[PDB]
Amino acid sequence: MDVEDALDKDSTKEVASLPNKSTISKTVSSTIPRETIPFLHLRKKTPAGDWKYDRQLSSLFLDGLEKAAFNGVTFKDKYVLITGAGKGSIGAEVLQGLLQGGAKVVVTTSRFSKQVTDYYQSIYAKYGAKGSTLIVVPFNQGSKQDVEALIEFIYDTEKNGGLGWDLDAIIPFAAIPEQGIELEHIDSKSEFAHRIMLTNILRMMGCVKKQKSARGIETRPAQVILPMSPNHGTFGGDGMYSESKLSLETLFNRWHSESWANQLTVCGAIIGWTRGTGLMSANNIIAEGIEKMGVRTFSQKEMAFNLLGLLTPEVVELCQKSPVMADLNGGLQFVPELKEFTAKLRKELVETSEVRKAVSIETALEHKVVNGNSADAAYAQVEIQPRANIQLDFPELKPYKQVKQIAPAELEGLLDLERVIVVTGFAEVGPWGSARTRWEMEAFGEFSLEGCVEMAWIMGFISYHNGNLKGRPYTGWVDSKTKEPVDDKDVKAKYETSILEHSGIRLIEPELFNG
Amino acid sequence: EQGIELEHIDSKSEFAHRIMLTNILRMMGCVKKQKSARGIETRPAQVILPMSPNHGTFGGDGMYSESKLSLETLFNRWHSESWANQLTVCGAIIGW
Amino acid sequence: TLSLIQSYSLLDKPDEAIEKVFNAYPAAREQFLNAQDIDHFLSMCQNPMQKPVPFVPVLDRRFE
Amino acid sequence: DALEQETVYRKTGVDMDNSNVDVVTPNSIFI
Amino acid sequence: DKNESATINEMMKHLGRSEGNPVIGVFQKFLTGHPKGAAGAWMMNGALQILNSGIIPGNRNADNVDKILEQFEYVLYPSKTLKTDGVRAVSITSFGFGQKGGQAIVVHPDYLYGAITEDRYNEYVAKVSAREKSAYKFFHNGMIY
Amino acid sequence: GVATSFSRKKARTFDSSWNWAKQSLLSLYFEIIHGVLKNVDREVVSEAINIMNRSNDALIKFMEYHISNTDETKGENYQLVKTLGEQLIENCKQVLDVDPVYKDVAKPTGPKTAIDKNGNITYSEEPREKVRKLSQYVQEMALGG
Amino acid sequence: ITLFVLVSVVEAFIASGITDPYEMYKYVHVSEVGNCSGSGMGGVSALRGMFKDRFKDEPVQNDILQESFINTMSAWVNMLLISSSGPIKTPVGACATSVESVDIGVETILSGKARICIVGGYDDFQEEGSFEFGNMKATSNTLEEFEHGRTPAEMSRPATTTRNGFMEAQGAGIQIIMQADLALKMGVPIYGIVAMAATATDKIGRSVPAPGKGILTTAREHHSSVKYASPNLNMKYRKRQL
Amino acid sequence: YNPEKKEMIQEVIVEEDLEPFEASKETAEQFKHQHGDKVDIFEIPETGEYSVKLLKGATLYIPKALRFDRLVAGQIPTGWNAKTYGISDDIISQVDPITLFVLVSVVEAFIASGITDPYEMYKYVHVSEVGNCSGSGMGGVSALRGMFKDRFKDEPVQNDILQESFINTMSAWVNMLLISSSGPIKTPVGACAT
Repeated sequence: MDVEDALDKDSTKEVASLPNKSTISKTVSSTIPRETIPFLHLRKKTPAGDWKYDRQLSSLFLDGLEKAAFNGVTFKDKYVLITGAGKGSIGAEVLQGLLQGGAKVVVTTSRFSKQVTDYYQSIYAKYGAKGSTLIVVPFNQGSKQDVEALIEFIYDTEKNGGLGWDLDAIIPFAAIPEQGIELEHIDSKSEFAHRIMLTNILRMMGCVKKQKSARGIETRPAQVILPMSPNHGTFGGDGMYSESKLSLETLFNRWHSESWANQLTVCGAIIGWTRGTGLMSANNIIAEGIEKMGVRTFSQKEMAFNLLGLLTPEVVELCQKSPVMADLNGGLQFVPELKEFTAKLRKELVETSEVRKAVSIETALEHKVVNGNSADAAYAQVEIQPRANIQLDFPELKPYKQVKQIAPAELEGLLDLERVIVVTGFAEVGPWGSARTRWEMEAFGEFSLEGCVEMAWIMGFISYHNGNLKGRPYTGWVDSKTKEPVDDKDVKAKYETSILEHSGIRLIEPELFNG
Repeated sequence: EQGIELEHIDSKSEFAHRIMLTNILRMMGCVKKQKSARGIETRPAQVILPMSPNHGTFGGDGMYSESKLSLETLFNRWHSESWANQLTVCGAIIGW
Repeated sequence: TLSLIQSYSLLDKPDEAIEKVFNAYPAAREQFLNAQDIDHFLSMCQNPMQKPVPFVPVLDRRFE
Repeated sequence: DALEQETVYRKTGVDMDNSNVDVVTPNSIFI
Repeated sequence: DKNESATINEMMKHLGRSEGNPVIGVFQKFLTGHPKGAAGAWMMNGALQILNSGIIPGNRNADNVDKILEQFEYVLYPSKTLKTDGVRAVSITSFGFGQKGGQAIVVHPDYLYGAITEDRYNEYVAKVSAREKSAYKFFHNGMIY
Repeated sequence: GVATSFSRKKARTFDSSWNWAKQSLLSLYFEIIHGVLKNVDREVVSEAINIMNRSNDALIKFMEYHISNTDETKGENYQLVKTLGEQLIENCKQVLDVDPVYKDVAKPTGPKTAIDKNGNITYSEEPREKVRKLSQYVQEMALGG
Repeated sequence: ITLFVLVSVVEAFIASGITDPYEMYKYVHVSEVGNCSGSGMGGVSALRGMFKDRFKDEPVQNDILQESFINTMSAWVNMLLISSSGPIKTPVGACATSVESVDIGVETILSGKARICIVGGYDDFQEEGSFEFGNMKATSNTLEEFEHGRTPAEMSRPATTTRNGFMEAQGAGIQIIMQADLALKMGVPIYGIVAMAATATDKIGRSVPAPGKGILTTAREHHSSVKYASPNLNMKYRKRQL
Repeated sequence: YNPEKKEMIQEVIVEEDLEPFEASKETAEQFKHQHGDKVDIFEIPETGEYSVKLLKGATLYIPKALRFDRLVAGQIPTGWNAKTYGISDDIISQVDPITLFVLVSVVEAFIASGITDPYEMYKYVHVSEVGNCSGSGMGGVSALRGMFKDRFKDEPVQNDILQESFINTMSAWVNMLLISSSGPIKTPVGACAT
């Protein structure tokens, strides 16, 4: 059967079939046709030393993934380090999953600020399951010292000002873009990125090993999810991207041959096409064209699932026997000369766009000349700019029958109204100005048109003018400094920025308190 | 690099890797620019890459394997970048 | 939003022109003049590129 | 006073977070 | 914050609040700071505006709630603004230096109008309408001049 | 590039899931009431999962009060939120003392590149053929092409 | 500090729809208008006059002492706007001033000594204040907050794990309270009902700024005999008795 | 305080460079941050103390003496001490003597009421029904001398001097030492008619 849901007609009955465990007798491993390679599959090392598709391993993998779609995956008692999980990343979508499964996660950021704090706050407030925790730390992958300190900061006891954890998973996804940098143009940027994308990751795997060997923890390996590329310099202009991503493949051999197999395991994730956000991030336009070669491209959420697939207790067991290479690429291996074919799909879209543009340009001009400025200047409408109608926010008084429903009827003529205290009028002067302005900031966190105007008027940025303004008689708002006319539309653009700096909780300005 | 496993990777390892990959690329970098300058499109220099087949089969070699495997990128970049007329790649898998 | 009076020719049926405006903005029926708009009304009475106003809007210096 | 008002009218006329470019993916570089 | 959470909880426990109806806590100081004197008055202003809107502003600065405060069943700590259908009564509690406890209870104003007649209410409405137009004029007048 | 950014003291922690459960339930509750989120939406599924994950005894008690004390008669929306509510209760009762779960219930979309009459390039993510649930995703991945 | 109050007072009467405060005397006798506003410190900038600026022999106005007084803010209100001869009860409640103010304001009207009362609180921020709040280690240690990577906007974080010290602020809040009966006759807006207002000491302590649980005595009721419902709660009962 | 001899200072300008004096590293740096260009500081190598060359154009305060004209006041008699009534030393040094006035006055009032142990009140009355509506016109005046003046002079002053400046805290100390009430507290200001 194809399992019937209640999704996009009545989501009261697919809220009803969420706890219900679905046991399926025919596994999707047997669904795999012979002579055909699935999109998602594991690979096995041959004695020759190359990575072929393996039927058996992939079967086990997809079965776990089938079970993830139905009953789901728990991440309870899984301690995870993750890097490069910025806003609108695969990292962030993986993070979402980990928290949803109740994992305890350290997230590493570069641009540590208020905006970024609030973002990860938003995520834990939406996805963070019971037993889940999230820690945000500012972090520089580039710095040796930061790596050594961070790993120490995780494993050091709470009593010495640490976390006292022991990691079960490491996702070192952090890296930087290299664009238009061929061999000759390799310089500072390239080497630094490579230091991030190989060396420090090794040192990070280095650091965790020592701290685990110290405490005699031989039986709790952390699973390192290596971001693999299949396109090892097929593209060019990527600088030292390929070199970094290929060098990681050494770990699949060093795991056998060195003494850290009991402290770490390697799970190489060959990542395929993932479409980013829903705008023209330069590559999303050609995605469609690529899928017409029998390729499949992924959403962020889909690729995340695939990577969260690598943390299922089945493939967890595999990592702890053999290195696991995960081909999570929708057959971009099998499209030949991938660079040339890419650029062709750009061309045929640009060409078709340009011709239909240049026709649209001339059919504007060859319509202009015919109609002069009589059917192309009388087509323009009249647009109205809003202006500040500040209301006093007096309480809405309902009709009498819409009051008698609320109070019980027995109350009529029961109370002495000379012994009832009623708030009649209220106001404040505060770091957020008037009661009105404060309320908008308190409740909404952004001023309305009425808000801005009032605040600007209070803060002496605008003042009203009636009479002779440079000869011409003027009525309206005026900038208090420049004596330039101002309209209510512009107030937001001109003043809000200046208002938010010099309003509310802020650094002490000595002018207001006599130096 | 002797007796340097994953955990013991430090200054020595990174510096050697800088020798055994980065600067060689920069060297291939340098020769390309100086040939493109003088408009010499028809006299490529043949780069003899010292290859290892034992990409971390041994261990304790630190960042030896990583360097020697990363060189294999040149076999793909020669096709896909604009330096094919100034250099050629001849990867030498050296035995005992 | 865009205007409801696109051209001034629509005023030639003035009763229906008034109703159209005050149906979209009912608040305007139940609220006194903003002092800003008062002054704007008086400034437009002094607009010289215009046949002078046939009423007395305000008692001031300019009453004469 | 009108002479004054006419006069004064004639003196006016590194991001290691993959937030910008998502280079964990092979496609984001430029391809 | 420990003490104030504790005392409200014990008030709600002793008076037999239905299990699973926490009071919702607004922390105005997060946005306004501590105007030590004027503390309660701003909280007063806030409470009133909450009643006449059915809007509950969350503590946006509350990244993470103290694990200690889990034990207080009958108290709720919002972060984002909660747009409700109505609010009936608001508790205001200020704690002063030198043992200065204070609690104010403020009740939705429409509860008053129940205790009078159709006639006096309809008389009241007409005069409040008369206030509102007159008030609007004077304010915007006094503002711009 | 290689400058130090990490310090111990800048570390923000987030652990108060117990508190977010009630809030996220309460937000959802009123969103249905004002007719922002309807029956048909995928939001009401995804949000439920997060609440079911964060199920403990207190969170049932909270849900039991606010649902059993609605009046169905006042609005069509109030009936709906009760029906959703009662069902949402029953699920959370089972998922208590059960490990929480990563389940993605997002609509599987494909890429569509549209070129209009004037040659403007538009990208939009569009529902595919035959793949409307991650059930049907895994099969598609296995069956190859 | 008074300037804060005056503006706050005017805007409150505007929020009450009372444009001319004399309008009150159409309905109410001069002796029935109270001002129960108060402060925790009051004329802080006047004290800088007295103790410091005099000592430096800088020119300071002779009557700076009268601006130091807490009640005189309320006086300037009555001296410029109100012209009342009604009661004036100016409370000190350093932090809980405004609540105490409301309690008194109510209690003035429940006697009938006033029918309308100006109520609320006010305090200023100055140099010596912040330093002494600093020395009591009560305010948020900004340098420590910068070490924790915090920004100004997020430095006041109530009920937080990482909460450490408050954020000192300046300003004024004013409310106007009336007899419901009078309010309904005047045709003024009604924002809500002041149900209960109370104050509460704590116990024997040896720490002044330590808050206590005293206010629980708003919720005192006896429970040995709670088997059967009390008719005193039933409005049905009370109505019939009237 | 001798009203014929009132300490006051004038802001003056240094015409010619002063002679160096000794001060701690911390102390010296505090001068340097104040005056900047108009002062120099140097490590004296042996001690580790710093020399302070205050330079031409620097700002100084020189004490002087106003001859004031109100020499008489109604004063609590000489030898009055909170010791003699029974108040302990730990309480005296911590607190503005304004409170000491109140405490004695409070005790003696309960004695005049025949209430020896204030707890006796709770035989008849619940904890929530005992109020303290005492008040002042200025309050912790001697604490303010702490805040505005004595701090400025970098004399040693107790950290919590601010709490003794508060008017309501006198009433608090009463409840904090004698009463243990949880009843109301309404502390009025009425400068003269308090």
